[PDB]
Amino acid sequence: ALQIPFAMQMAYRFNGIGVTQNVLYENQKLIANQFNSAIGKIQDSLSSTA
Amino acid sequence: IKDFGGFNFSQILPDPSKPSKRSFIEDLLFNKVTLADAGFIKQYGDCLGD
Ligand SMILES: *[C@@H]1O[C@H](CO)[C@@H](O)[C@H](O)[C@H]1NC(C)=O
Repeated sequence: ALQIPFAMQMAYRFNGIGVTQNVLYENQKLIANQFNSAIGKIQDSLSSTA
Repeated sequence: IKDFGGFNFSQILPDPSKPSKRSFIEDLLFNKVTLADAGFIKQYGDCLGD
């Protein structure tokens, strides 16, 4: 049973890496859609001003 | 009776040698078409279960 905590901490580190990757993916999606919306609105405003 | 000859109303761009500056603002084409992941999002999640 001495090899149980090794696999336990390995699985814990794997789950941590996974949840951090998921958080980073969600943040990238948020940044992407916000950038798209902001660029669209800025282009519309610049066209109207011109 | 003074003559009205010294009144020269200036314009903005009457004839500046026909510059015709081509801006061509490609702001709409600056979109981030992010690629998908390596899978295991709907197939593995439904095949594993519990
Ligand atoms: C006004 O000035 C411009 C250049 O300064 C000249 O080309 C034009 O002939 C002038 N017009 C009059 C009515 O004096």
